[PDB]
Formats: sequence, structure tokens, C-alpha cells
Amino acid sequence: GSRCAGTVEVEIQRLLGKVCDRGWGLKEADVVCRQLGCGSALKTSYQVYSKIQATNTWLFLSSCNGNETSLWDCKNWQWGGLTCDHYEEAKITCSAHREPRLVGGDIPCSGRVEVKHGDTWGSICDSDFSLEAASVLCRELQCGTVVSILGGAHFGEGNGQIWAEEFQ
Amino acid sequence: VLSPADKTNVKAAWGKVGAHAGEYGAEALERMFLSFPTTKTYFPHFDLSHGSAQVKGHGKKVADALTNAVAHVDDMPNALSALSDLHAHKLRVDPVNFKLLSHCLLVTLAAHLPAEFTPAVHASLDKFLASVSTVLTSKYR
Amino acid sequence: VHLTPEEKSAVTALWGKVNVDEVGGEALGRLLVVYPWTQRFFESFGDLSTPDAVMGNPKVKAHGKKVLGAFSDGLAHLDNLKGTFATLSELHCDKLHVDPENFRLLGNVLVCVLAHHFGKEFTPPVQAAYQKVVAGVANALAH
Ligand code: HEM
Ligand code: HEM
Ligand SMILES: *[C@@H]1O[C@H](CO)[C@@H](O)[C@H](O)[C@H]1NC(C)=O
Repeated sequence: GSRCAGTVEVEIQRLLGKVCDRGWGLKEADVVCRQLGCGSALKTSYQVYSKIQATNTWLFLSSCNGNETSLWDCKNWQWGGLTCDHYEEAKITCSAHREPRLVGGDIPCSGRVEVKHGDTWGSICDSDFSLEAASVLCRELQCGTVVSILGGAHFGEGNGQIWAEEFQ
Repeated sequence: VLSPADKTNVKAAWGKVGAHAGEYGAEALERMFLSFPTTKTYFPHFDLSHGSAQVKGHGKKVADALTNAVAHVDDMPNALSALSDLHAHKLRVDPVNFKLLSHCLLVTLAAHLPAEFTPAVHASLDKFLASVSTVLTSKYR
Repeated sequence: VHLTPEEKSAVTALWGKVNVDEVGGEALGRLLVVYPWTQRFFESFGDLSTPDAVMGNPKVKAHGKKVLGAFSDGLAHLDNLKGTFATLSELHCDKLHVDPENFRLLGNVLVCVLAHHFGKEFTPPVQAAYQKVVAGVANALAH
């Protein structure tokens, strides 16, 4: 769904391909997230939004440090020549899949909730945001524990688009 | 072959093993079962889970046998004659499993007695365990 | 066989605290002491009769450092061990004529050294993981 969550698809010389997860930890995962520009890597898995096709060729990552600015820049990455049948495809969910922010509030950790769906910042309907979701939002922004959930545009109506996802 | 210095080192090392021998043997059996699952085929009637009372009892028996061998280091074939007959004929344990158990015993002793597992003492204990295995695997056919 | 992520994490965590400059030398010295026929290949390393001479040999320590670096290289590429150890296996098989069982003996001695160094931290699960690692290294370094 979002640009920074899902399987790692690779285009090399107009050839579609997907990364095999052998030798694929979180160190290589955050290199991809940094390459796409979405912070660090959260998990080598994603919540599926749409089906994708299957490609015969695979990208194999032997090992690389994890501080590289791009996946191609880290040493000895193999493109094709092996089958990822014994292993699985390499998935990733970067930190900007749903990055929250609080706007419109006159105090540091209060305001209208806005969540970035990869690159676009959009509001949230108060029927799609539970107390657990607000707790996760406050924890992620290092704002501690949630005090209240104020619906009906308490901090003013946002300008843009409203997301249609209920956070479970 | 066990030199007199090697016998001295083995006797000292097993003496400082002392009363912890039963749980040393239990840990060695657990390490053999986890690292080398092929040795579990010789224990189909045992509960092989971690912390098993049956595995702990068998480790106590193994360590008591090793204590008897240490005390009779000059007459080990006679000390282990019953065990030699048992393992070689009734159980038909293949000698590679004996070497695996010797390695796991050495690992247990290294992990539990790091100060006294000197390279000379490690070599002496390896020689003693090889002697035990050879005595127990001699009659194998 | 593929190594499980928990086993890989345990191996990496235990290897992070391994003294590269000393653990390899300790393992090589223990191999030369326990299995004296392995001293046949290191006749150019000087005195190797007394165990104290073997463990205190500077050449033995340097070669153990190199061996442990090769172990680390094979650890970083656990899924591709034959490819990473092709050159070393060819060296040992043709230039040095080292018996493949010596690699398994050195793996077992290295496991003993790790247990000796880490005490109870070398749990039976991480020992099983390291046994898989050293078996893969020896098989990739053999034939
Ligand atoms: C240093 C090596 C070993 C020692 C000192 C040793 C010692 C012993 C002792 C004392 C017993 C008790 C027998 C009795 O009380 O009648 C025993 C039984 C047995 N051993 Fe070993 N053993 C060794 C190696 C092995 C290995 C490596 C295996 C298998 C991989 C093995 C398989 C068995 C089995 C299956 C029994 C029968 C236990 C039962 O039926 O409850 N032994 N051994
Ligand atoms: C088990 C894993 C082992 C690994 C990973 C390993 C690794 C290495 C490495 C990195 C080198 C240096 C290659 C070079 O200088 O071009 C080497 C050379 C050598 N290895 Fe091994 N080794 C292992 C086991 C053994 C064993 C068990 C023996 C003997 C019993 C042995 C004997 C030698 C010798 C004699 C040399 C050449 C010495 C020299 O160049 O001065 N290796 N090995
Ligand atoms: C990453 O860290 C390594 C240290 O192992 C260093 O050599 C390399 O230059 C670093 N890369 C970047 C892009 O900072």
C-alpha cells in the first residue's frame, strides 16, 4: 500500500526482481529504508495490501555493514544466478509506513493527529483511532502516555486528505 | 595413551569436578542430544526434553562410571568391562557417538571449570575420555 | 541446512564478544596440544613439544588469529560457505594435504575454547548452533 512497506522489488536493467531473505537481517533492511528515505527498519514483514506477481530472478545479499546510503553500495550483492526456493522473499516495513505527528496544539505533545502514508500527510477520522492506537502514537513520538482522545477537530480541521484506515 | 602426568591431570580435574559430577553428566547428555540429534536414536524410551529427570539420572550414572574409571585409571578395561559389554553388544552404540559424548563432556568441563581446564589438562582429559570410549567400543562388531 | 534465525542471532551475539586476537590462537594451540599430529603441518613454527611452548608460540598465535578471521568470514556468510571457503579448501587439500577430519577436530576444539571462555553463557542451544556452524565450516573446507 505505502511506498515504504512491502516486499523489496528490484529493477536492474529493466528486469523485475525481488530480494531473497537469505542473509537478510534488519541491518540490510534499514539500508533499503534509508535508500528509499523512510528512516530505519521496523520489521522484515508487512501487512499485505495488494497482490504482486512472482519473478524468477532474485537479488541475494551476502552481507554488508548497514550504514550504507544505498543497497547497491554495500559489498558483494548477487543479482540472479540462484533460486530462492529454500528461503523466502525479503519483506520490510520502514518507520515511515505510518509516521504520526501532532499539529495545531499550543503544547508539545497535543494536537490534531496526522499520519504520513509514506509521503503524504493526512488527518484521521476519530472513529478510526482507538485508545490503543493513541497510546502507540504517544509512545512513538516519545510523548509518554495518552491523556485524552479529542475528536470532532478539537485542534482545528486539517487541510488535505483523510485516511480511511481503522487502527487495530 | 595415558601418561602418568596425564593420569595425574585427569585425577585432579575429576576431583575438582567432585560432587557436581551428576549434573555435569546430565548437561553433557543434554549437549549431546541437542548438538548431535543422531545420538537420540539410542534413547527412544527416554524423555529427552531439557531438565529431564530421566536424563539427569542417566547423566549421574555416566558420571559415576567416569569416577570409577578415574579411580581405576590403571585398570580401566576391568572397571568398564560390564559397560564395555553392554554398549558394544546389547545397545550396539556406534563409536562416533562415544566421541561426540566425549566432546560434550569436555565442553561441559570447560564451561564449568574454566580455571582448571588448561591446555595440558584439556589434552589429558581428552586422552582419558578417548581411553574410556575405546574400552567401551572395543567389543563393538 | 539453513540455520534458524534464533540460532543465527545466538551465534552472532556470542561471537561479538570473542577476542579475535586470542581465541583463535588458543584454539590452534589446543588443537596442536591435544592432537599432536597437527603439529606436523606447523614444523616451521618453531618449538611445539611442550604445551606451554605451543600456547606461547608467537607464530601459532598469529596463525590462530588468521584461522579465527577465516571463521568470522565464514560466519558472515553462513548461507554461502562452500563459495567463501573454496580457496582455503583447495589450499588445504593440495598445497598442505590437511586431512578433512583435522577441520572437524579444530571446530570441536574451538567450541571447547568458546565454552572455556564464556562459562555458562555457552548454553547447550548455542553450543548446538556453534556445532552446526563448525560442521558447515569443516564440510565447506573439505574435499
Ligand atoms: C564416556 C562415555 C560413556 C559412559 C561413561 C557411559 C556410561 C553408561 C552407564 C554407567 C550406563 C548405565 C548402565 C547400567 O546402569 O546398567 C549406560 C547406559 C546406557 N548408555 Fe552409556 N556411556 C557412555 C557413552 C554412551 C553413548 C555415547 C551413548 C549413546 C549415544 C550411550 C548409550 C547408552 C544407553 C542407551 C544406555 C542404556 C540406558 C537405559 O537403558 O536406561 N552410552 N552408559
Ligand atoms: C578448521 C578451520 C580452519 C580454517 C578456517 C583455517 C584457515 C586458514 C587460513 C586463513 C590460512 C592462511 C592462508 C594463507 O596464508 O594463504 C590457513 C593456512 C594454513 N592452515 Fe588452516 N585453517 C583451518 C584448519 C586447519 C587445520 C586443522 C590445520 C592443521 C592440522 C591447518 C593447517 C594450516 C597450515 C599449515 C597453513 C599454512 C601455514 C602458513 O602459511 O604458514 N589449518 N588456514
Ligand atoms: C560504515 O562503517 C564502516 C566501518 O566498518 C566504514 O568503513 C564505512 O566507511 C562506513 N560507511 C559510511 C557510508 O559511513
